[PDB]
Amino acid sequence: QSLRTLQGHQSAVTSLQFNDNIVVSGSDDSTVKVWDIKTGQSLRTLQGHQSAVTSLQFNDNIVVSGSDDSTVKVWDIKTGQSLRTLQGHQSAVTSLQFNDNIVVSGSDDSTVKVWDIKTGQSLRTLQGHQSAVTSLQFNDNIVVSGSDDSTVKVWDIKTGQSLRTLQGHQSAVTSLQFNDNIVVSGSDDSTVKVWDIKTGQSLRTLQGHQSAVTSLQFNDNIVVSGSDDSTVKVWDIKTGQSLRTLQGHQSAVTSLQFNDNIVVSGSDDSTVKVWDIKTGQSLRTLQGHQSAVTSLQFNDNIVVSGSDDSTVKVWDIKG
Repeated sequence: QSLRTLQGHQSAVTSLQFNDNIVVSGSDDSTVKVWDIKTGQSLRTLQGHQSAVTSLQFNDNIVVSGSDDSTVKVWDIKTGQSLRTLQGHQSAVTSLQFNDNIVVSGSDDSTVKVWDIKTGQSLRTLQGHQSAVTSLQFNDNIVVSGSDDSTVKVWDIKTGQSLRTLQGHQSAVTSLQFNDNIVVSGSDDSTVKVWDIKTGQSLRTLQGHQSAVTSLQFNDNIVVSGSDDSTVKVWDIKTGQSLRTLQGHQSAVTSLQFNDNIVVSGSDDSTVKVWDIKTGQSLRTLQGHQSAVTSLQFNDNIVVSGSDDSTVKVWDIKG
C-alpha cells in the first residue's frame, strides 16, 4: 500500500536515501530535494547542479551528491546551502561514498578521485581504468572500483596506487560489494563473479542470468542479484550454485535490497516486488508508479522507491 507520494521533481528520480524522519532524493532535473517522510512534503530544494543528479549520500549534517556536470557537491542538510563544489572530473560522476574525513567519487573519465571532505582539495586521482567508472566502495584502507573496461580494480586509499586488477568479465562492470575476504561483482556479460580480494583471483562465476546484471547484494551466506532478464536470483556464495529465481517482473530489474526475511526489488515494469526469500515466492506487488523504478530502500516496515515518473513513493512493506 502507498502512504505518501512525494511530488515536485520535474524529471526522473535517480537516487534516494531516507532515515527516520527525512528522505533525500536526486533527480534528472539537477536538483536534490529533502522531504519529511511522515507528512510527505518538501522542505529544501538543493540547487547548484547544471545537469542530472546521479547519486547521493547524507548523514546527520551533510549531503553529498554527484551529477552529470562532472561535479560533486556538499550540502548542509538543514540550511539548504551548498558548502563545497569539488571540481576535477571532466565527465559525469556516476558513484560516490564519503565518511568523516574524505569523499570518493567515480566518474565517466575513467578516474576515481579522493577528496578530503573539509578541504575540497583533490587529494588523489586513481588512474588505471580505460573507460567509465560505474561503481565504487571503500573502507579504511582500500578502494574497490568497477568500470566499463570489464575490470574491477583495487586501490590503496592513501597511497593512490593500484593493488590488483580483477579480470574475467567480458563486459562492463555495473555493481560491486566487498568485504576483507572477498569481492562480488556483477557485469553486463550476465555473470556475477566472486573474487578473493587478497590475491585478485576468481573464486567462482555465478551463471544463469540471460542478460546484464544491474544490481547485487550479499551477506555471509547468499548473493542476491537482479538482471536485465526481469528476474532476481539467489546464490550460495561459497558453493556458487543457484538457489532460487524470483519471477514476476516483466522488465529489467534495476534496484534491490534484502534481509534475512525478504527481498525487495524494483524493475522497469513500474512495480516494486517484495518476496519471501526462503520461499522464492512473491508476497506483494507495489503498484502506483507510471514508469520504471530506478532506486529503492526499505527498513522494518516501510519502503521508499524512486521512479522515472518524477515521483518518490512510500510503501507499507507488508500492509
